Amino acid sequence: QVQLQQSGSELAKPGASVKLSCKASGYTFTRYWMHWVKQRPGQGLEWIGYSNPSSGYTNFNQKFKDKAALTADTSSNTAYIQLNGLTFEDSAVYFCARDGDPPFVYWGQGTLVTVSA
Amino acid sequence: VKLVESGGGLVKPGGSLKLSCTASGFTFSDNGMAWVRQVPGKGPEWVASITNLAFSVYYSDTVTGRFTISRDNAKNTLALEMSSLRSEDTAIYYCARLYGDYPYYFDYWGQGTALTVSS
Amino acid sequence: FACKTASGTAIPIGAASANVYVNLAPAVNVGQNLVVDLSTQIFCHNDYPETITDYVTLQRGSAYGGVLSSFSGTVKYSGSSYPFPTTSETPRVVYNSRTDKPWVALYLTPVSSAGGVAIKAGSLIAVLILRQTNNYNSDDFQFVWNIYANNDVVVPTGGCDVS
Amino acid sequence: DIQMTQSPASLSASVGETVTITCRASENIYSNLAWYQQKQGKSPQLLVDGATNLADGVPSRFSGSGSGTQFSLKINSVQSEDFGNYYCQHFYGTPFTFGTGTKLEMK
Amino acid sequence: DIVLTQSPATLSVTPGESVSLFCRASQTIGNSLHWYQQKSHESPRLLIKYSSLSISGIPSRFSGSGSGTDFTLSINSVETEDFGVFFCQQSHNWPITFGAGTKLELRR
Repeated sequence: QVQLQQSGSELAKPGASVKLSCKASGYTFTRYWMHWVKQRPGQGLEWIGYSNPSSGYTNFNQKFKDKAALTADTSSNTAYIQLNGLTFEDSAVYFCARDGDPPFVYWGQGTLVTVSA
Repeated sequence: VKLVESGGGLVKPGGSLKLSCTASGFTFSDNGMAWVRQVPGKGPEWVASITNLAFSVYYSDTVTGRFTISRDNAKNTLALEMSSLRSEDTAIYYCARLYGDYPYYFDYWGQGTALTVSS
Repeated sequence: FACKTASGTAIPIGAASANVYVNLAPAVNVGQNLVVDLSTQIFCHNDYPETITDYVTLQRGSAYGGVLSSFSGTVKYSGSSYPFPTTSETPRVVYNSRTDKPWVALYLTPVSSAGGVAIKAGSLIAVLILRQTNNYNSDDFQFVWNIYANNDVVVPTGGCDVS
Repeated sequence: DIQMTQSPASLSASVGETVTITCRASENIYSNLAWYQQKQGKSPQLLVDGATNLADGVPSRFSGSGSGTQFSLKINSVQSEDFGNYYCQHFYGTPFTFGTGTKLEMK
Repeated sequence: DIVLTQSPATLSVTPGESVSLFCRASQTIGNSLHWYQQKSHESPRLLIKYSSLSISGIPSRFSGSGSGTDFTLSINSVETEDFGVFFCQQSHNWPITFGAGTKLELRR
C-alpha cells in the first residue's frame, strides 16, 4: 500500500521563511517523480510544480517560479517544499502526490499553513 | 587512414587460415568492421562483419555456420579464422571499416591479401 | 517530414513503425546518466517550406527498449527536463527554416553506484511514439520511432561515469 | 500556459439517476485529462485515466468519454458515499493545471 | 534476399561528355545506396555517400540522384583518369549482396 501524509497546522507571520513536510514510506522514492497541489478555499485546486529526487531539477509554474524551492530527499523519502516571503493570500493547505506509472495517484491530508499579522 | 591485412597465400581445400587486420588513423572503439572478398573479373562478395565491442557477428547467406570472426579492442585488431575452403574462395580480401547506421557502409578500404585454392 | 540522421538514415514520411538508427552519446550529470543524444545525430527541417511548420510533440506510452524493461529516466526536450516514461506531453519544437539544427537528450536515473549496461547493435533503444502537428489545421499523426543503436558504448546505470 | 473551464459550478444529484459533468478546453488537448474525486476535509482520489480508461478499484458506474476539446463524464446510480468535488485536470504542456471544480449536494 | 543489377555492363564513351550509370535493387531501399570506383588494380574508392552527399577529398564531378529502386550516378566531365569499374552497394536489410560492376573504358 502506497500512501502519503503531511505535517500539521503551522501559523506564522508574513515575510518569514519556512520549509514544509510530506512524509512517505513503502515505495521507491527516487525512481518516480512527485507533484504538488495548492488548495484555495472558495477557489479550488491549483497546480504548483514537480521536482526530481535524483537530478534535483524542478519545473515550476509561472506564479511559483520565485515562490517555492522544490527539493526531494532521497534518503529520508520525504518530499519537501520551502516558501519565503509569506503573503496574506498564501494561507492555504498544500497537497502532495506521485508521478510515474499510469495511475500515479497517491494522496495525503495536506499541510495547512496560515499567516496573520 | 591506413589498413594493414595479413594472411594471404595458396591453400588446399579443407585447410585453415587466419586473416589479421590492423587499423590506424581513426577511432577504433566507435566504429564497426567487416571483410570483403573480390574475385578478379567478377563482382564483390561479402563474408563476415562484426560490431563495436564484440557484441554481435554477422555473415552472408553461404557463410553462416562456417567462419570465425572476432575483434580485440585493446590492440585494435580484427581476426578471421576461416576453415571452410572450396573452389569459389579464390579472391582478394580487404578488411574494411563499417561506419554509419547499424554498421552498414564502408568508409576506407585496405590493400588486402590474395587467397587462392589449388590442388 | 523527410529529413535524415547525421549518419544518413532514410526517414520516410508516414511509415508508422520507424526504423531510424542514431548514435549513442553517454555522459554524466548530477543525478543523471546521459544515454543518448538525439540532438547531435538527428538534424531536420521542413520538406515543403513557407506554407507548413513542423511541430513535434512526444505522444504517450514511451520508454526504453531492448533489454531495459524496468528502467526509467529523464528527457531533455528543448532545454527543460521532463520525466520519462510519459505521464504527460512535453512542449513543442519549432521547425520553420531549411537549416539542419539539432532536434533532445535521454538520461537515466542512477540505481547502482557506478554500474552499467551493454547495448548491442540492432537492439531497440527507444519506443518513442511521436506526433507531428502542422499550424494550418489542428490535426495529429502517429509515428512509432523504434529507435535502435549503431555504436556500442557502455551507458552507466550508476551515480558516476566509468570510462 | 492555458486557461481551462469546467462546467457547471454546481448541480443537484439524487439516488438512482444520471449526472453529466462537462470539461471544456480551448486548445485541442491530446487526451491527457484526468478526473479527481475530492471529499470534504479528506484526501482526494482519482476516478479514471485519460478520460477513457477506468482506474483499478472503483466499479464501472463512473464513465469518462470524449477526446480533443470536449471531455465528458457520465455517472449513473450515484449513491451517498461519493458526494464531493470533481476536478478535470489537463496534462499537455507545463503547467499541468487543475480545473475550476464541480460541487455536488444532496437533493 | 536482395540482388543488384547494373545497366549497362560495358560502355565505351568518348572523353569530354557527361555519363550516367544506374543500379537497380530487388526491393524498396530508400536512398541507402553507395558507389565505389576502382580505376586499376587497387582497392576501390567511394564517390557519393547515401546517393545525395559527397565525401571530402572526392571532387564534385561525381553526382548522385534518385530514390526508391532506381539511382543515377553521373559525371559531368570525364577525362583520361576516371576509366574503370563502378560498384553499387545496397545496405537496407541483412545480408549484403553486391552487384557485378559496370566497366567504363575510353577509346584510344
